[PDB]
Amino acid sequence: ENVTKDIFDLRDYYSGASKELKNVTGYRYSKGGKHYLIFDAHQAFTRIQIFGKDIERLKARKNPGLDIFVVKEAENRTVFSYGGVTKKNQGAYYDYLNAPKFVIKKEVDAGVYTHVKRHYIYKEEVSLKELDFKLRQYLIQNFDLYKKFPKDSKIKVIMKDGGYYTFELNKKLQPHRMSDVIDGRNIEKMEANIR
Ligand SMILES: CC(=O)N[C@@H]1[C@@H](O[C@@H]2O[C@@H](C)[C@@H](O)[C@@H](O)[C@@H]2O)[C@H](O[C@@H]2O[C@H](CO)[C@H](O)[C@H](O[C@]3(C(=O)O)C[C@H](O)[C@@H](NC(C)=O)[C@H]([C@H](O)[C@H](O)CO)O3)[C@H]2O)[C@@H](CO)O[C@H]1O
Ligand SMILES: [Cl-]
Repeated sequence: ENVTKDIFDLRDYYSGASKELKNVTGYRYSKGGKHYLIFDAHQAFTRIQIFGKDIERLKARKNPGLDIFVVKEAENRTVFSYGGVTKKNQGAYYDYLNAPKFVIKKEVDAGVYTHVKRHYIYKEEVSLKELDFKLRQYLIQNFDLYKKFPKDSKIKVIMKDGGYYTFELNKKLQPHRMSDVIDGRNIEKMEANIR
């Protein structure tokens, strides 16, 4: 299929680099009525822009023990990443916390091809920013996501109580959702329906 540049950009975004910061200390900083987390003379890390809902869980200024999922976003002024902040595990685990199956269904030649796989969850608090990125990346590399027009392609994260989270794959995840945090242990199963 003969896809437009916004699909290319989505493909480039989601197979770009990402970086997991763990148990890091971040410092609160506002400049021009926007809210950021910064680090240390010594940690030449990407600036994290944060949101209203992040503030409600952060402290006046210094903030140890954070886990950040960083994705470089492209230039303003300087380079930023949106959201992806969570608290470190409190529990101690042998390996992972949860392994819900990720059932991948791909429309094809008058058929559907299904692949089941496990997705290994390490964090008590996992942001939607991270499940969106890693999942779509996986699907780009292993299932040809964004080679054809995605149309209604969706990822669904389904919880134990039945509550779910949907990632419409024809658009980038809206900024304000990158700070939504769900409980890693209560993820029941995961679904993708794609072309
Ligand atoms: C113009 C625009 O983009 N508006 C945004 C909303 O999206 C629009 O409305 C939805 C219903 C769809 O029609 C979109 O195509 C349309 O653009 C946006 O609403 C949210 O959209 C997402 C998908 O983009 C999804 O449908 C959200 O609903 C759920 C979900 O399926 O993920 C419904 C779940 O019950 C709820 N889960 C709970 C409560 O456990 C979740 C959950 O709150 C979120 O997943 C947390 O991120 O949402 C639907 O809300 C809206 C909200 O982000 O923003 C508008 O800008
Ligand atoms: Cl099994």
